[PDB]
Amino acid sequence: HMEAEVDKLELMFQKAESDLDYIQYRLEYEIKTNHKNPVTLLKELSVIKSRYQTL
Amino acid sequence: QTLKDDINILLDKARLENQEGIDFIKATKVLMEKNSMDIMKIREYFQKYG
Repeated sequence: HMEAEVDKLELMFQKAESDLDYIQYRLEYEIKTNHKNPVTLLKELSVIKSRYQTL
Repeated sequence: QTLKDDINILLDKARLENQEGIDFIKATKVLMEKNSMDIMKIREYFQKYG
């Protein structure tokens, strides 16, 4: 009974997961297919914002 | 941008201070020659008087 209801809830969550999983899978695909980045840009900006005050 | 402004702006004040410096030493080294004659002219005078 409620066990059945819960079986549903679990089923839904599992869907939501594979939903999310797909969205991700796609983004990764669009990403792979094309060819800077903010990551190294921060490191560079700290190297400058530092040796400016040093200098 | 503001960072590249400051980092530029500073560079300017240093370009200057190397200048406002690099001609002082010469601007001073000309008053040196002037005060150097002006003593040698006073000295040559006081030895003789005439």
